[PDB]
Amino acid sequence: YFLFRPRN
Amino acid sequence: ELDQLRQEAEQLKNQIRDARKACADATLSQITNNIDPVGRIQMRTRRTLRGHLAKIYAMHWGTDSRLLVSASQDGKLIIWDSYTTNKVHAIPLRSSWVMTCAYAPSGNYVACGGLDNICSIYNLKTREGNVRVSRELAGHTGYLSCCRFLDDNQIVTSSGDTTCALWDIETGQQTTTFTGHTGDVMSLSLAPDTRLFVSGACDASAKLWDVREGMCRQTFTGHESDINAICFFPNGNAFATGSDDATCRLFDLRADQELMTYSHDNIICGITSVSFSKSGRLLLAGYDDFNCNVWDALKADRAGVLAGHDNRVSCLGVTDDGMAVATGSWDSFLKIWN
Amino acid sequence: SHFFLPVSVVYVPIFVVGVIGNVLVCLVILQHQAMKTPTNYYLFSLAVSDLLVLLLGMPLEVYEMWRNYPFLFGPVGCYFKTALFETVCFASILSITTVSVERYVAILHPFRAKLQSTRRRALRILGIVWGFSVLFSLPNTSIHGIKFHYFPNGSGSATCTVIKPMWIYNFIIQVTSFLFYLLPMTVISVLYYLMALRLKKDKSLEADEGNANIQRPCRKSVNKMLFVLVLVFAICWAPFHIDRLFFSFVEEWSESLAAVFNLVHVVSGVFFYLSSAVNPIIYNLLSRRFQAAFQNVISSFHK
Amino acid sequence: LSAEDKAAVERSKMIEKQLQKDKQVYRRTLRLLLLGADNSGKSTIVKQMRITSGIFETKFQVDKVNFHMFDVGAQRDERRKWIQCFNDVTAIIFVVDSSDYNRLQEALNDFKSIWNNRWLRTISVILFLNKQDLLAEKVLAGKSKIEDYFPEFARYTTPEDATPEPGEDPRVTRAKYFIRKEFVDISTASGDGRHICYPHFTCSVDTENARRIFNDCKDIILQMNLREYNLV
Amino acid sequence: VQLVESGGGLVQPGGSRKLSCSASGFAFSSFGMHWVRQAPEKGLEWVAYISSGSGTIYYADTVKGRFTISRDDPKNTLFLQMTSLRSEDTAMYYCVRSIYYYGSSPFDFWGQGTTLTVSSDIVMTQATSSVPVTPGESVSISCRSSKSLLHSNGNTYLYWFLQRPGQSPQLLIYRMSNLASGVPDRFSGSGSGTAFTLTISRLEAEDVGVYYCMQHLEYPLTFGAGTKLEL
Amino acid sequence: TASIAQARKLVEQLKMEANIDRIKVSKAAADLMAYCEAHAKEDPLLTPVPASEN
Repeated sequence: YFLFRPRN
Repeated sequence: ELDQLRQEAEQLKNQIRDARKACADATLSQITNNIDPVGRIQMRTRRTLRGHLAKIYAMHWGTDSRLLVSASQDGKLIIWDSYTTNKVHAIPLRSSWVMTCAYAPSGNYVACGGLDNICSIYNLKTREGNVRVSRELAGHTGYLSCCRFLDDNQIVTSSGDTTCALWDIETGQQTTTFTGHTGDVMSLSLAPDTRLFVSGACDASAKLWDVREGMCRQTFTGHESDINAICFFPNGNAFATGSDDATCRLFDLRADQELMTYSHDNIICGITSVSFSKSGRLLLAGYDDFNCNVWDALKADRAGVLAGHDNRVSCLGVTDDGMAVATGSWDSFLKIWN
Repeated sequence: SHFFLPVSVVYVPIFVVGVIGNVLVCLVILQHQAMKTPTNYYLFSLAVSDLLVLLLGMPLEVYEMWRNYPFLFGPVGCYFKTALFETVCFASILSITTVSVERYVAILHPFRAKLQSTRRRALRILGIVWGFSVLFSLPNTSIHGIKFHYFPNGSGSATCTVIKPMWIYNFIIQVTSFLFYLLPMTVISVLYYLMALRLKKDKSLEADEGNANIQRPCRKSVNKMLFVLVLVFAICWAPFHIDRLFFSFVEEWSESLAAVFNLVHVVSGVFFYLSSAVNPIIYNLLSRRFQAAFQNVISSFHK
Repeated sequence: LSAEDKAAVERSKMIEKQLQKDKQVYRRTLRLLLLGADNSGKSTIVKQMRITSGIFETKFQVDKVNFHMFDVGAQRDERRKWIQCFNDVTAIIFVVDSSDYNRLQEALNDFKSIWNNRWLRTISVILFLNKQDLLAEKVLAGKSKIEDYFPEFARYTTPEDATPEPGEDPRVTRAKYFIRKEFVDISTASGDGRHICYPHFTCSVDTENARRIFNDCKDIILQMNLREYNLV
Repeated sequence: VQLVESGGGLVQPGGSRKLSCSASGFAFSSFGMHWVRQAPEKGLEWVAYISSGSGTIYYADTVKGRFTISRDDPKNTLFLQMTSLRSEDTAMYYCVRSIYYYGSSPFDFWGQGTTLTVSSDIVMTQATSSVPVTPGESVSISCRSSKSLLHSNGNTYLYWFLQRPGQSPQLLIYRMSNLASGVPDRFSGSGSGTAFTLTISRLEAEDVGVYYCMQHLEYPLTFGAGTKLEL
Repeated sequence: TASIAQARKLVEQLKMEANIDRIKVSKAAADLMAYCEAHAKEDPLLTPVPASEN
């Protein structure tokens, strides 16, 4: 389980 | 008659050629071979004058070499305080296409002219405080190329009509008209004694004139080009020329021939302005290639380059005290080098 | 850390190309004043924006692909990263839009363009652009903080994440997508379509004898490049807002949803950074003015 | 900095303010150079643009853009020097008398010298083939025939794409298009795309000449914008 | 060239009055203009300044707030609106033009003046209030300053003025050694960084009057007490 | 009339130019070199002056 984060 | 006169003229030309050749005991490059080289001359831009809107066609120094007039095709003359970079005066012209300007040696007047064919003499010392036209000297049937003051009342002019003229400013009339070149006269330089002056024209010749009466005492005839620039050696015994064959040539008024040719194979661009340093060792030439080159007037070697301009170097002049070199260019900037 | 190698492999070419291109632009525009014209101010601002995007995002992205949880800076750095990234992205978008408007006026109102074109106007418009860029960055910055997986139980992990509630973030992202991708794309497309129409016509279309002698030689390249510019903007910036909206919309991440989002993020990153890589190529390079200026500058270096 | 030095700086800045006010006018005015032999109707164009002095600044305005038109009226035959001043002009308006066939070759060589000049190379030429009424009368009357001066007129067909006006006699059209073709042929060689020619058949009575210059300048500025804005 | 001041007359203490000066015969806009007062039977005293284009305004500490100086370039008129006039403000007020560029001659023209009747700075000392002399003699009027007027740029900012009986002051020497237009070469300036001397080399009947020194280094412009020459 | 008059003017001008006295180029070069040597010290461009004297 891995999540990139929305390039804010 | 005509063919006899032509034969006489050709024989006289051969006589002049023979006399000049007979005077060629040695070359300047031989005599100056022993003298120490000038070394590299790394002049740097000490001031940049940002005032003009359009191309800077001409500039001239004051005799108290701090003030500096410059002309541009936008119809302005700006009197510059070189030390402070301040603008002393901005003179609106009635003709946009000013090709030459001059500062009177007294500093009281500034002349300018161009395609208008009118030498407009401006009074800087009016009691009204504004700068005002004193005279609109009219008489040339062609564009003015150069103007130089002899005094507050005498201004010599060169024009595309092939003739130079000496003007009485008060009268507004030509005191003497100098019998024409074959082509447009492009450059003038008054001798330091102000009795002689030399003129360069679009025919590949430069003519030494006597101001007292208009006789071309000597004609110098080596060039493959139009003489865009002319300047007297500081002692008045020699004068340098510049032309669109990319060569400057140093002529001697007493040997009546070219002493030295300043040329380098990498220079294909024409020469737009020429001026000496106070001592005469440095000959500064402006070029269409946006550069100004410093030449060892004796050794003929290139001593350095002034590289700051981004368009045709248009005019350059060395202060009477030799402190600084001004260089105007079509980029609308004057850069002072020292 | 699944994607680090294959994604870095494709990022590095984009990074090198974009850095070289934008540095070339920033050099040439300054190296000689014949290039210092008002439109080159807009293009220089775009080059700066794209260079900043590359340098500020590309390294941190590969770093977080190397290891995600240990985020580095601490609160001040989260605000700086978020705000600067948003500002440079909005700045690039608005520079594209202002270049488009200036070209439109230059083609359909050439006299107006020559008369209004001044460095004062250029710098004023750049100021407005960057002002909006920093201003509209603040709403998205304010909702960003540090999340922790630290507990008082006794038995770091400080990722830079949206801390304030997700619905406001979704509102922010939707409004930003509308104002900074949909309206800009509409403006750019309409303006360049009208430019292509005007460059097809001549003499108000009264040229009964034809215009192929003058118009077509330019039109042939001009219409292709206009299509290229509009498509580059749309295709490269769509994935960016796509990934932002994707994260903002979902309420609880299933593992399959997370995997598909990660793939979307990788693809979006490659397209988005290809944006900043190709912008100098299509806006400054591949143009005769810049080619001539570049040759002149290289010759000046070749002294 | 002394009080007087500060006041001098203030005077300098007030000169700079005036210079900016003049820079606005300088940028907002389009410069045009009007060339043409004494046979050309350039003087009549100047007089009908009724919206020893070597330069004649003529000013007129069309659709709220200001044009300054310069005629060098009292200067010597040679121009290789004073023509250098006129780079950075929007266009050169070259007027040639299309009727006097004897002078057409001289006009062609003058156009060549203008087109191939080192400094003008970036400057477009608006080419007014003037006195078309006289050309019509002359070719209709047949008293003088272009073939005698230009042999290739015997083998020149009217271009199939031409768009003659109503009432055009075929010979008038053919002659005028041959003259235009000669000038355009001089223009297309060595053009290099940086500058282009805009031929116009005109009569000095025609009031539309101002619109012709307006449209041609609009196109010239459009190309300059294409290059300046990196579109090409 | 003319400067005709108007607005004088009787004003009760604490009142307000506006002086005016109609400039004609010169480019009013290009000249910075000065108001200089002269208390009855006393020396000159600087009042106010307004530069070309009104970009710079200075006032004497004696008049700050009370007086406001303004100009109307299209009407070629200079104004000095006075408020809360004190008895010490009674004086003849001269409108004075000045133009500032390299080689300019500030204070080169003074208006005829208008009379107003009511009801750390550099100090200049003139050694003598009066000097008896007859034509043909040489007179060396002397001056001294509390601070060296020789600025780093090489200018010694000392001005000299001659006020003949009933006339407004006339500029003689603007920098300590530069002679004004229309002034005979008989007048010759000289000085050191702190002590100065005006030599009238061959006196004439036209030379009798009060000679005032002035400094233009710092802004409160301070005149000397004035050295009178008497036949 | 005018053509042969111009030719006569040219002939006379060439005559007066031919009659001038001319010194050897060696002496002229020596004189220019002497002037350059004599005034070398007074040329700020040839020998840069200290920064305090600009």
